[PDB]
Amino acid sequence: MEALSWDCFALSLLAVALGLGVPMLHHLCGWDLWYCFHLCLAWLPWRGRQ
Repeated sequence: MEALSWDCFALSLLAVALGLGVPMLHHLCGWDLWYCFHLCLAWLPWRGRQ
């Protein structure tokens, strides 16, 4: 498990969970403009970039 270490896996997961959850939940208890863009962007058929 050299290339794929667990110690680095866990910490890596928290970075994504909190990194994405922070802004995802921030909208719940923190109204902002980003929510507007994310709203329409999420409704889109295929978000991302052309």
